[PDB]
Amino acid sequence: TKGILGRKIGMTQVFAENGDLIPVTVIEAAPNVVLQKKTAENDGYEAIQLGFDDKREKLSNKPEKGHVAKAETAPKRFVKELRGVEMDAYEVGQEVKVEIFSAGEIVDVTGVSKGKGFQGAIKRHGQSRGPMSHGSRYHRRPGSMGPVDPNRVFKGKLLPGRMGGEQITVQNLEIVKVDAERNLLLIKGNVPGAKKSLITVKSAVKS
Amino acid sequence: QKLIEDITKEQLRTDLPAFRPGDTLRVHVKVVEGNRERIQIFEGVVIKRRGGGISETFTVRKISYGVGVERTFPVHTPKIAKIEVVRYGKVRRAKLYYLRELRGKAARIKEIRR
Amino acid sequence: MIQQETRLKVADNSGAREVLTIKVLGGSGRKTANIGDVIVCTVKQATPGGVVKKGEVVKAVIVRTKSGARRSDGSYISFDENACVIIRDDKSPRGTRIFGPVARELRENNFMKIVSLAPEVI
Amino acid sequence: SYRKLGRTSAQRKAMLRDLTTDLIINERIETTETRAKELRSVVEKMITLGKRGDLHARRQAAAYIRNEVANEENNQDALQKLFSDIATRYEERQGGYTRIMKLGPRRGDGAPMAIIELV
Amino acid sequence: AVPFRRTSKMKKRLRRTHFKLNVPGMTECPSCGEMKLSHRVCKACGSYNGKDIN
RNA sequence: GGCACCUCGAUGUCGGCUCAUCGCAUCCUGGGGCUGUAGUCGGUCCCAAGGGUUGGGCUGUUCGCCCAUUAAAGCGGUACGCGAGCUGGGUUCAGAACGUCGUGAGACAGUUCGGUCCCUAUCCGUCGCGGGCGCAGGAAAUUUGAGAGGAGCUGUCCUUAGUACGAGAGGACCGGGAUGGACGCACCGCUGGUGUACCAGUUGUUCUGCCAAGGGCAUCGCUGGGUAGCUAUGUGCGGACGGGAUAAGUGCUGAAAGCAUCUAAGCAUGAAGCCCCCCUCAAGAUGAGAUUUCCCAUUCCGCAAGGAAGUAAGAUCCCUGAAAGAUGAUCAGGUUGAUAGGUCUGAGGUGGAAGUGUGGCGACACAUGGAGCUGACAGAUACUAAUCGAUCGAGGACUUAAC
Repeated sequence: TKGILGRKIGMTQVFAENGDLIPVTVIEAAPNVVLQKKTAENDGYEAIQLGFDDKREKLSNKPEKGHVAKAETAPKRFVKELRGVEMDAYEVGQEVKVEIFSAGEIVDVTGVSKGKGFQGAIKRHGQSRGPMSHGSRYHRRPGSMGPVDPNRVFKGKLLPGRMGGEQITVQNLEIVKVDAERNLLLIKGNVPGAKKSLITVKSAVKS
Repeated sequence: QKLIEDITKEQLRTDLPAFRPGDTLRVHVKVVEGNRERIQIFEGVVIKRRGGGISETFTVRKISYGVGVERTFPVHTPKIAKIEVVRYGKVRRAKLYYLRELRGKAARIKEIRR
Repeated sequence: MIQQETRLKVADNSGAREVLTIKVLGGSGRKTANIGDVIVCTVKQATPGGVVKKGEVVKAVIVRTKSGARRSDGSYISFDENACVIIRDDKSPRGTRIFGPVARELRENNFMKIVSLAPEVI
Repeated sequence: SYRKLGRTSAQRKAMLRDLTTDLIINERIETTETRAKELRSVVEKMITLGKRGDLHARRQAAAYIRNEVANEENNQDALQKLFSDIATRYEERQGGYTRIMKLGPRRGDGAPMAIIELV
Repeated sequence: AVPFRRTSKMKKRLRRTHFKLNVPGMTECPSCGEMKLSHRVCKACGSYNGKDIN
């Protein structure tokens, strides 16, 4: 199980072989570096802390500078584990560049959802609108909490509130093409998140 | 979108003739009825000309047996073979949606030869 | 894209003139109907000469839609007028002939005999 | 995106066009800090129109800048000063024409203020 | 929406706990002062890093 | 229905619109025993709440009837669920009528027409977001997952098969293969929707001295398109593949009862149930975890206990802002600099601008020229504004054991 997480930039259409139109998401993906390798006999679990997008030392904290010093790598932003990698997989500090993923592989995708902002229940949960006519003042509002006998609102009862900004999996997306020279991924289907947001590219469950 | 432009370039179709939105071009399209591919000619007036690289599309339209047909063609699709602009036409706008309702001689008024 | 209570003008020599929809046969279920869907329907109006008569309840298969039909190729089709051909039990159309263009979407389904009667297929 | 200020959209055009004219005569103006941030985007574009010296460009200035008298005795139009004074002064510079220093909040309703002046 | 009962002084003061405004930040002027809050022109000398504009 | 123990110094009725959840005597799906079960399709009794539970016509109605469907269109509890959420249609005010009763005045679970449904959320509740302290030193991070939530439904066709079965008619079980419905989660690149500082056309009047060319107002004056963002009716994906013990059943060895017997000993098999696999919040899981990488082990008082003043790692006040956002918070940044605006080059949108020349009586047309105009979309460029500074912030408690 491998996952080269990277920011998307723009939606694209890509046709190949067959004349059918295939929607495609661009992903910056590579390069990535193994900052650390977790061990079950010490750290208690198997994982690899891959980073993404290196940055200037000015933005880096001193303790962060030491963490990458073991990796023999310049300081770098976001870091995520990907249980469960097939150890030993890679030597510590080895670079990765889209080499693992073939076009035929199925790939799960996870990442933060685009913020819809604070919103009503109809957007948040798909609840039907109330009547707009026949003298009815009622519309858009969530409606009754429920039974009088409990004398309390049930927990988990739907109410309007902020939505988005939460991590959300999208399973079984498929890659279309591979561009290692440009470090580009080309996964078929919609990929969740705001433009230029970080996006994991974990291997899909099989089979 | 300079990176996005780099991807689209590989699938770019420079062979297609340049044309104004208002003209009666004839797209050729192979159809896999199985197994042989029939070539169905389809003349008509283009209307929409949405941008966006490979995603660009145009809406050729034709009356047929007393009823019109709106068959959109993406600009860079492989399925197109050749395009022949039988007639050019002056257009005061870019989105000629109105002409479809203006059967029938009135539609020809916007189809003046150039 | 067709909702319940949507009149659909006749596309064949069944003798019917206009035919209102009743309910889609698809699932519990779908209200929307593209092309090739079978829908039970009422004949609101009909020509004096024909087997069909007003008020009859007979199924009909969609032939044309104002909505833009989708294809995997990305090509889209949207006719100026909605249309259906009357059919009972066996799917051979009651109409001797079918006026106007007919969608190719019927061809992928085993409805191909209907396609043969079409003057043109788009 | 563009700030609304709470004004009616028809008012918003006149609200911007009035400030663009008042800056021409006064050279400098103090307004609210938020309106000031919106102000720089509109005025600097008008200065760009005066660079080419094109007769068509001058008519574009009429669409925004109003027909108010500028300097006394000279009787220059507010549009004319941009094509005769401000343009020559910024032939070398390209953008950044309007610095906007912040200023302390107004006593009358707590609204922050900011100086607006060409540079 | 009529409340069933008057609030206790405890709950009232507890509601008053967050109501207080925070103090604005301030910095001594490079020129004279004093003082001047960050990123706004002083009402005194009017100096601004360090140019004098009124 | 009975009784009159809650409430006649107020418990607002019925049916809906809203959202639900709960219980099974289970409508469907999945597991089966017996059939007057050939197959197909059913009948009946046992497992099972996991999920799914219809669009209309009539009536204020529940109910019921009817039409078209569906795998099925199950009942009931929750103040015959919910009016400090809504609907007033039905009863249940004042008006008016019909029929009937009453001398009359009026009355009638008889009917008809019209008829003000008030209220700024204190607390407990629930949906979200912060400010504090704790987690025996301060931090930057990455996460283990006690616990919790969500997801949990199925139709057809193509095969084995026209085979098993049946005189025929009909027509599978099982194992595989594709395509939908309902619903859920995400994104706009297509299809479009919207788009009030975008573009064009155009009406009346007025303002720029008059022309040309524009501005103001008239719903953005109106009309035709549309960047970004926001969006589904659009697209992509989802419930997959499997284990652990079981329920009703099916059993294998064998006794109490030398035979026999699913069980009393011992070993199996067996379901959309339960537990996990799948996805999400999560160490305030005061049980406060774990691992990685940093700061050092100060300066002053008080013999001790303990308390102050600076600082290191780091963070904040303030400021440029948005992939964020009611406000906080979050993220991208703060001059060895692209954070926003502007300036240039593009993309996209609207599309032949102004000026000039030419043809025409004019109105206009053509040429100069894919021109002109461009709000949020990109690529660079310090041209401007993110100044100058300040503040918070650790000296590692006491024991025992291994060293």
